[PDB]
Amino acid sequence: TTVYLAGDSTMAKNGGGSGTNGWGEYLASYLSATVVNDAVAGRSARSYTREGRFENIADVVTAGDYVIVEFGHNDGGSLSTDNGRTDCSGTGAEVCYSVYDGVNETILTFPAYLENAAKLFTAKGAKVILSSQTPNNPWETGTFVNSPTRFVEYAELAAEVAGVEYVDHWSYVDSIYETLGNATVNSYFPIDHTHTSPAGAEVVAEAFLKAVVCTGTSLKSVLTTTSFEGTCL
Ligand SMILES: *[C@@H]1O[C@H](CO)[C@@H](O[C@@H]2O[C@H](CO)[C@@H](O[C@@H]3O[C@H](CO[C@H]4O[C@H](CO[C@H]5O[C@H](CO)[C@@H](O)[C@H](O)[C@@H]5O)[C@@H](O)[C@H](O[C@H]5O[C@H](CO)[C@@H](O)[C@H](O)[C@@H]5O)[C@@H]4O)[C@@H](O)[C@H](O)[C@@H]3O)[C@H](O)[C@H]2NC(C)=O)[C@H](O)[C@H]1NC(C)=O
Ligand SMILES: *[C@@H]1O[C@H](CO)[C@@H](O)[C@H](O)[C@H]1NC(C)=O
Repeated sequence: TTVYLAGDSTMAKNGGGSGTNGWGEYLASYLSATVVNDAVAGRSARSYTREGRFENIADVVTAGDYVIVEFGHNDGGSLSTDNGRTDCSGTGAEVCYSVYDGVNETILTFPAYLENAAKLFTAKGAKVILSSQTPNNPWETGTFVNSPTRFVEYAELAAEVAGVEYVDHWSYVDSIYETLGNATVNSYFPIDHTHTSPAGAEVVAEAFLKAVVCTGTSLKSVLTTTSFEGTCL
């Protein structure tokens, strides 16, 4: 069995650079399956699609493999100054057009990109898990702020529409960050409020697996242990 990971610098090998790392690098130790980390820094649901990276997973995924998809950090902003990452606003079948990189691009909503990827994989027999984005440092200001982005609820919506599994990685990470406290969580964010140090990436991976165990996600079948701190939500 293979587990394919799709996401951004919060998941990817080498993180956002400068000594940071992504949570996907800490998962294989806890799974009896092979992990393929196809996350890449800087990507959004839009740009991951445009670059053919969902298609590349589709080519190689087979029945019974898992695909975990987690976007949101790079999906906001303004199409008026199109950075190639921002999705069209909305939750459904809305379309936006913008010239980017020499093309008048057709741009979908965040849920539509995820639903489309999910359909591709599901029709081949893969088990798709959509996961909400991780939080930026919720202790940046010295007290704890739980401020989910719109992309958290959008991932849940996309899973419901596509008929696949949802894991609320956001909430499980923010729950453990609240309990770890100001000093420790700030130490996970060495250069900015997004990219985690190796210790933080490990915590973030553990929180994904806590969510899986607590929610009963299908991936539980390949987990090697359930010994993770925190509580079920
Ligand atoms: C929540 O946890 C926080 C993190 O643990 C904790 O904040 C830390 O508190 C300790 C104790 O007071 C401070 O340690 C003291 O630091 C001063 C020197 O401080 C100044 O220099 C540091 C280092 O600057 C260099 O490195 C950083 C990081 O790479 C660069 O950004 C920077 O450009 C330099 O190269 C700097 O981090 C400090 O900055 C904080 O403070 C200034 C205002 O004073 C803010 O403007 C800034 O946003 C930031 O908050 C500061 O410029 C040293 O003289 C002492 O001996 C002692 O070592 C840590 O500085 C402080 N760290 C941070 C990240 O804040 C919070 O207190 C805690 N919050 C709550 C409400 O409890
Ligand atoms: C981009 O394509 C759309 C769809 O055909 C069109 O409405 C829009 O005018 C095009 N944009 C540019 C700036 O011409």
